[PDB]
Amino acid sequence: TIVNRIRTDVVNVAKSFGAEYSEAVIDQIFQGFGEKFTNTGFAIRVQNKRNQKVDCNIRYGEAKENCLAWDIARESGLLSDQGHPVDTLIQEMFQAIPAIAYGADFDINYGLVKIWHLPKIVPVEEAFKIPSLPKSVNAHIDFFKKYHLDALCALTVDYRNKSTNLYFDAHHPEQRTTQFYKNILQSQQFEVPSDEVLEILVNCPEIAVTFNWSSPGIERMCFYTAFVNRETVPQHINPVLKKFAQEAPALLDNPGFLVGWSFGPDKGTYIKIDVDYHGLVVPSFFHMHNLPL
Ligand SMILES: [C-]#[N+][C@@H]1[C@@H]2c3c[nH]c4cccc(c34)C(C)(C)[C@H]2CC[C@]1(C)C=C
Ligand SMILES: CC(C)=CCSP(=O)(O)OP(=O)(O)O
Repeated sequence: TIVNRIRTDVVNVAKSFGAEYSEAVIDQIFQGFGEKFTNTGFAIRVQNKRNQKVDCNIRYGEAKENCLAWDIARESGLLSDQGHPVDTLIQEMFQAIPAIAYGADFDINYGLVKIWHLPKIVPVEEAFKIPSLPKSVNAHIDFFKKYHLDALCALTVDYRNKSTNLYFDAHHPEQRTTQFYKNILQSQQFEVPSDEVLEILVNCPEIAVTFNWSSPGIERMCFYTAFVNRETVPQHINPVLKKFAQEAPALLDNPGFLVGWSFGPDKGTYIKIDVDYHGLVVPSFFHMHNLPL
């Protein structure tokens, strides 16, 4: 079956990359969501957040108007009460902004980590009326304006990290210059990457900003870049990129990949890479940012 092939590929990724994982957690996740993984925008992610350690997440999105993952996880026990503002945040999001898609993210050592909300691109102001958002979000209004973070294309709730992300379509011409990325990173006293990386960031169609309930500042931000196949991934920049690009499983022979370039105070600076397991994620990314496939 597809679902068994997916589960096998996921375990094999975790073994090959030495990622921590729990067979019992994988069982919970697949009992809840394995069918969803066979039928929708599924991806396997590795990232190198922690020191000399790769973590593995599995994720999916589908074009439903309602947050089916929240219902499945609550009914399944994969999502329990947190005693925290995250408890209702997803619900608020779907009540406050119409959704054209949803998705969910799972750490295979843990369980459900995040749920997300994909509306049509709307002005970021529509987020400020979500009650349970951390206060730092509405406090960054002038920040969003200045850096052309006006076109909100997604929201995520991170139940494990106790954080939320706002995602922006990076449509503005200034976001086509490297000085934009040096500026936006410097404004938070984040690490500035090499010139080559910056030359990669100028093409990014999507910028994520992470807020939390423990500081008034931005926790991290992330720049997403898609690549149509294994070869066009900048494999020379980091060994995890090379290895995952060359060895990641998919139901296609030469699948595409989504690379997130994350930046923070220094931790927060690292790479994430997702394999387009079914071939749907990358055309979705381009289409959702009004770009030719
Ligand atoms: C395209 N797409 C959306 C997501 C997405 C947006 N940006 C990303 C950067 C990195 C990774 C992903 C995404 C994932 C794999 C989570 C995508 C899954 C399909 C979505 C939900 C559309 C139906
Ligand atoms: C990008 C779409 C909205 C869902 C992906 S959630 P993410 O990978 O950006 O979340 P992290 O900040 O990396 O934990």
